[PDB]
Amino acid sequence: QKELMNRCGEMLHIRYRLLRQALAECLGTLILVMFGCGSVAQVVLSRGTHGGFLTINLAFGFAVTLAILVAGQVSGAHLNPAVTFAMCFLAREPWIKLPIYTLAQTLGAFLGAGIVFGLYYDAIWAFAGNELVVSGPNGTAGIFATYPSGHLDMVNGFFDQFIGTAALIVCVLAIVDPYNNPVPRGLEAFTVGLVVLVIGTSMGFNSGTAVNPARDFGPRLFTALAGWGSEVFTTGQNWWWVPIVSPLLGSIGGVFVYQLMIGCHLE
Amino acid sequence: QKELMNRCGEMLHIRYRLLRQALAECLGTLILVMFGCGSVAQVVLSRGTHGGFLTINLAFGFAVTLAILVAGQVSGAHLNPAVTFAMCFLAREPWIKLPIYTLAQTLGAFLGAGIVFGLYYDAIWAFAGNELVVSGPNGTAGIFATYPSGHLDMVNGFFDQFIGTAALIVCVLAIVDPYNNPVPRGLEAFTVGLVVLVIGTSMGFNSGTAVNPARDFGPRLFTALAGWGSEVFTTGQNWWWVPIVSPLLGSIGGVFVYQLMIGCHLE
Amino acid sequence: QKELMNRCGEMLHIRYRLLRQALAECLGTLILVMFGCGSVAQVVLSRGTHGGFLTINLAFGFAVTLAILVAGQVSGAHLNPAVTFAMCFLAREPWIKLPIYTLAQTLGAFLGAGIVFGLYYDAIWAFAGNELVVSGPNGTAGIFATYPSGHLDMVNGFFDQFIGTAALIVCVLAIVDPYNNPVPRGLEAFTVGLVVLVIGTSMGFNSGTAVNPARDFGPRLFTALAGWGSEVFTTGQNWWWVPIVSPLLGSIGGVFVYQLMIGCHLE
Amino acid sequence: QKELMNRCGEMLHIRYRLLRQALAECLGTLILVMFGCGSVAQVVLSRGTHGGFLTINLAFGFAVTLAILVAGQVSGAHLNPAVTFAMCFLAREPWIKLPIYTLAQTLGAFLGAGIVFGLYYDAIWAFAGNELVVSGPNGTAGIFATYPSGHLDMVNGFFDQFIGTAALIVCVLAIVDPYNNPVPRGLEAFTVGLVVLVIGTSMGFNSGTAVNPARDFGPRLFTALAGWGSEVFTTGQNWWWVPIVSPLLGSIGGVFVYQLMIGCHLE
Ligand SMILES: CCCCCCCCCCCCO[C@@H]1O[C@H](CO)[C@@H](O[C@H]2O[C@H](CO)[C@@H](O)[C@H](O)[C@H]2O)[C@H](O)[C@H]1O
Ligand SMILES: CCCCCCCCCCCCO[C@@H]1O[C@H](CO)[C@@H](O[C@H]2O[C@H](CO)[C@@H](O)[C@H](O)[C@H]2O)[C@H](O)[C@H]1O
Ligand SMILES: CCCCCCCCCCCCO[C@@H]1O[C@H](CO)[C@@H](O[C@H]2O[C@H](CO)[C@@H](O)[C@H](O)[C@H]2O)[C@H](O)[C@H]1O
Ligand SMILES: CCCCCCCCCCCCO[C@@H]1O[C@H](CO)[C@@H](O[C@H]2O[C@H](CO)[C@@H](O)[C@H](O)[C@H]2O)[C@H](O)[C@H]1O
Repeated sequence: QKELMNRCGEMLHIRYRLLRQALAECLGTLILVMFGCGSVAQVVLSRGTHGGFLTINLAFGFAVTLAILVAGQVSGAHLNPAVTFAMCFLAREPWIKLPIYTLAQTLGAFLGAGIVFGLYYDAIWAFAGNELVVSGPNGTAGIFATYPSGHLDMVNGFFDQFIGTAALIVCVLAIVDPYNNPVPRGLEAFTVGLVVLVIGTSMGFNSGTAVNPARDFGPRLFTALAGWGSEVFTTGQNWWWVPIVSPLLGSIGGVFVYQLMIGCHLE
Repeated sequence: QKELMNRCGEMLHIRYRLLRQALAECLGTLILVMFGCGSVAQVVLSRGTHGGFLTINLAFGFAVTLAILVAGQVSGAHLNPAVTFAMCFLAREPWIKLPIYTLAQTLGAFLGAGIVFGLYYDAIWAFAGNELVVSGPNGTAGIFATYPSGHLDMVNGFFDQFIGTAALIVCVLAIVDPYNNPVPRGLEAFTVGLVVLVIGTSMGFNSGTAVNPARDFGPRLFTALAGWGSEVFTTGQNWWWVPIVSPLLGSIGGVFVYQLMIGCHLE
Repeated sequence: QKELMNRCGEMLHIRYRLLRQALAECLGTLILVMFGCGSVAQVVLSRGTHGGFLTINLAFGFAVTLAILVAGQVSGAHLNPAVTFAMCFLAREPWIKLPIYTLAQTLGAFLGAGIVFGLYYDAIWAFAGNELVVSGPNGTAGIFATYPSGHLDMVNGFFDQFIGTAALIVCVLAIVDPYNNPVPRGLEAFTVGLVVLVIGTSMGFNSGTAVNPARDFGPRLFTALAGWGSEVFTTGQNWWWVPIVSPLLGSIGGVFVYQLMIGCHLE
Repeated sequence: QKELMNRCGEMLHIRYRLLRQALAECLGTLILVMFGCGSVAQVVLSRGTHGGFLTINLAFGFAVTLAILVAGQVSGAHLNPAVTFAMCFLAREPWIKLPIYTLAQTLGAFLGAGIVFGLYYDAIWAFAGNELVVSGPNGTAGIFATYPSGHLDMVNGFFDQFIGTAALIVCVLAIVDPYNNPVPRGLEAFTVGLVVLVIGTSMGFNSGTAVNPARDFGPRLFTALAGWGSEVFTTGQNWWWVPIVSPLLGSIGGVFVYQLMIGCHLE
C-alpha cells in the first residue's frame, strides 16, 4: 500500500516553486477565512448565546497560527496583501510575486466564505426569515465582510485600518526580523497569532477585524453573488474600498515607524 | 521503599506493544471525554452562571493537549477514529490497529461519561426534578452526546461534521508531517490543542463539538443505559449515526485537500 | 554599589537545603493563593461586572505557572500536599519533608489570604454593609475557602475532590515522568498551568476549585480569626474536612490509575 | 532596489547605545499603551457589547509580550519605571539611565494615548453627546488613565498599587534571574505576558490595571490637554500621584520579599 501512495506522490509533483507557493497561499487564506468568518457566524446567528466578541478574537488570532503552521515552510504564509507589500518593499522578496500572491490570496478567501456559507446554510437563511439582508437587526452580510458601525464616519474609518495595519506591520516585522531574535527561532507561528489576537480586542469595534485586503474583499465578492446583491458594495457610502486602499498605505506606514527606530539601529 | 516500588513495576509489565498502546488510548480518551463533557455540564447545569460557551471551547481545546501529553509517547494519542483512519490511509500505520484503537477509544470514552455522571450526580438529577429528559428546556442528555439545534436539518447536519473533520485533518496532518516542520519538534501537543479550540468557536453552533466518532457515540451509549432510555438514539430523526459516518468520510476528505496542495509538493 | 549588594548576599545565606526549599514553598503557595483568591474576590465583590467565572479559571490556571517559575528550581513547587503525597508515595522524595512542606504550604496559604484581605479591605466590608457573613446573597467567606452549593450533598461532595485530585495527579505525573517526555524538557511550568485551568472549567461548579488541602484549609483558618467567626467551619455540615481528607485519598487514586496503565509500561 | 535599502540603513545609523535603547523604550511603551488603552475603549464605549473585562486582561497581558518582542533585544523592554527602579536597585543596570528610560517611557505612553484617541475619535465624542466628562455614567477619561471606584478610599488605594507592583516584581525578578532558570531561556516574552495577565484578573477591580507609573501618568497628561481639562488631576482627592509614588515604593518592596527568600539562597 505504501508503494501506491508513493507512486501518486510522484505523479502530481510540480517542480515550479512559484506555483507551489501560490497553492500554499490559497490554503493558508482558506483556513484563516473559514475559521475567521465561521466564528463571526457563531456569535451573530446565535445572538450571543454561543459566545461573545471574545470568541471572535480568540478564533481569528489562533486561525493565523494554524494557517502559518500549514503553509509557513512552503511560502511563509503572508495571508495579507499588506504584509506581502511590506516584504517586497524591504527587498526581502521579489515584486513579481506581489500580484501572484494577491490573486492566490483573494481567491482562497473567496472559497473560505463558500465553506462557511455551506456550513451555516439553514442558520443564515432562517436568521432573517428566508431573506438575505446586508445589515441591520437581522443583517447577515456582516459575517463575511466588515461593515462600519453607526458612529463611524468616512474620515476616521479610513484611519482605523491605517492604525490597525501599521500596528500589525511593526509587530510582524520585529518577529520576522533576522537581526531581532528575542525568542528562540521557530516560534513565528505562535508570536504572530498573539498579534492578530490583540488587534481584535483593541481596534475591533469601529468596523470589525479586517486589517487585510484579502480577508475583507475576498468574501465580500462572494456575498454579492450569493443572494445579498449589489447592496453589499454601496453600504455606508461605498465602504468596500476603504479596507483595501487604507491597509496598503498602512503597510508602508509601519515600515517607516519600525525601521526608523529599531530596524535600522541593529547589528 | 524504592525496592518495593521497583518490584511492582516488573510484576505487571507487559511486553506486547499493541496492548500497551491500547491502554494508553483508553486513558487518552478518558481524559479528553471527562474534561470535555465535564465542562459542558458546568455551563448547562448552572444555566450559564459558571461560564458561557467559551468555557467549553477552552476546556475541549486544552483537554486534547493534556491527553496527548499523557499518552503521546506510548501510542501517539489519536483520540479520534477519523484521525486513526487518516494515518492508516497514508500507510503511516498498519490497518490491523484500526479496530483495536477504535475499541480502545469508544471504550474509555464510555468511561469518561461515567466519571462525569458520578461527579455531577445531584446536579443532573435535580436539574429537571428527579427526572431525566434527553433534550429541551430541562434537557440533560446533551451534556454527553451532541444533538442538533432546531434550525438544523439532516442534509446540512451531515456536512457540518464533514467540514469540521476535514478542517481538523488538514491542520493535524500539517503538524504531524515529517517534511513540514515550521515549528520546533515536540510542540505537537500544544499545536493540536489550538486546532480543537478554534473548531469549537467556529463550527460549534449547529450541533456542538463532536468531530470524533468516539467522543460522540462513546458517552451516547452510556446515556442510553443511565436512565435516559431509547429516546437518545431516536432524537432528531435518528441523529446518532450522523456524527459517526460523516467524520469517517471527512477524514479522507482532508487528506485529498491537504496532500494535493501541500503534502505532495514537499521535499 | 555592586559590592554592597554582594556583601548582603553572603550575610543571609543559609547552607541548609531543607530550609531553603521550605522558604520557596511559602512563596510558591503565597503567589498561588493571592492570585487565586484575589481573582475570586474580583468576580464576587463586583457581582460579575469585572468578569465571570472564566476569569477565575484563567487566573487560577496561570497562577500555578507563575508560582512554579518562581520556586520550581529551588524545590519543585509542589504547592499541594496531595501532590507532595504522591511524590513521597513513589519513592521520588523522602517522607521526612512531607510534614515540612505541608507546614510551609498551609502557612503561606494563610498569608495569601492576608494580602487579599488587605487588598480588598473596603470592598469586603462594604459588600454586606459593615458586616461579615460566611455565605448567602451577600456572603464573603466564599472568596478564600470553597463552600458547597445548594444542590451538593455530603456523599457526592466527597467524590468531587477525589475525582478532581485524581485527574490532577494523572496529568501531573505524566508531565513530571522522566520516562515520559512528549514535549521538550523545561515546559513543566506551562503544561501544569493548563491542567489546573481545565480543572476549574470542568469540575469547578459543585463547590469551587480547591483540589489542594493547603489552598482550602489555609485561607479558611484566616477567615475564622478575621471576623467571620466559627460559622466558617460548621457551614454545610462540617464541610471543612472534606477538601482535606478526600484529596489525600485522591492522590493515591491517581497513582494507581496512571501507573497501572502508562507509568509501569514504559522503558 | 536592495542597494537603495542598504544605503538608507547606513545614513540614519547612530552609534550611541544609550540613544538606541531610549528609542526602543518609546516604541515598547507606545505598543503597550495603544493596545492597553485601546482595549479599554472597546469595552467602555461599546457598553460591554464588544467584550467584557476579560478582554482588557487578555489585551493588556499580551501587549507586554508583543512590546517585549519588539524591543527586548535592544534595551530589555522594561516598560515600567518601577521595573527599571528594581534593576538599578540590584546593580544590574547603571543609575544614569533611570531618568533617561523614564523620560522615554512617559513620552511614548503619551503618544500611545494620541493614537487611541485618533482611532476612536467619533466614538469618544459621541459617547457623551459631543462633550467630554472625566468619570460617571458617561465618563470617558477612564479609558486612558485609571480612576478609583466608589468604594475605594485613599489609604487602601495606596496599598493596591503597592501589592500589585510587589507581586509583579517578584514574578519578574524570578524570570529575569540568571541563576533561576526553570524554563528554557528566550521565553521571557511569554512568561512576563502571563504575569501582567493575572494581575488584571486578580487586582484590577479597585481602580484598574496601572501597576506602572508611565502607563498611568503618561496618557493622563494627554487627557488634560485633549479637552477633559483640569478635572482629570483633581478627581478622587488628587488621585494622580497615587499610581506613581506607590509603585515606586512597591518595586523595592518586591526585591526584599523575593531576594530574602529565593534570590539570595541560590547558587
Ligand atoms: C485578519 C487578518 C489576519 C492577518 C494575518 C497576517 C499574518 C502575517 C504573517 C507574516 C509571515 C512572514 O513570514 C516570513 O516570510 C518571509 C518571506 O520572505 C520569510 O523569508 C524567508 O523565506 C523566503 C521564501 O519563503 C525567502 O525569499 C527569504 O529570503 C527568507 O528570509 C520568513 O522566513 C518568514 O518568517
Ligand atoms: C472533540 C474531539 C477531539 C479530537 C482530537 C484529535 C487529536 C488528534 C491528534 C493526532 C496525533 C498524531 O500523532 C502522530 O501519530 C503518529 C502515528 O503514526 C506518530 O507516528 C510515529 O509513531 C508511530 C508509532 O506511534 C510510528 O508507527 C510511525 O512510523 C511514526 O512516524 C507521530 O509521531 C505522532 O505525532
Ligand atoms: C488550586 C490548586 C492548584 C494545585 C497545583 C499543583 C501543582 C503541582 C506541580 C508539581 C511539580 C512537581 O515537580 C517535580 O518535582 C519533583 C520533586 O521530586 C522534581 O524531582 C527532582 O527534583 C527533586 C528535588 O527538587 C529530586 O529529589 C528528585 O530526585 C528529582 O527528580 C521534578 O524535577 C519536578 O518536575
Ligand atoms: C500595565 C503595565 C505593564 C507592565 C509590564 C512590565 C514588563 C517588565 C519586563 C522586564 C524585562 C527585563 O528584562 C531584562 O532586562 C535586563 C536589564 O538589565 C536584561 O539584562 C541584560 O541586558 C542588559 C542590557 O540590556 C545588561 O546591562 C545586563 O547586564 C544584562 O543582564 C535582561 O536580559 C532582560 O531579560
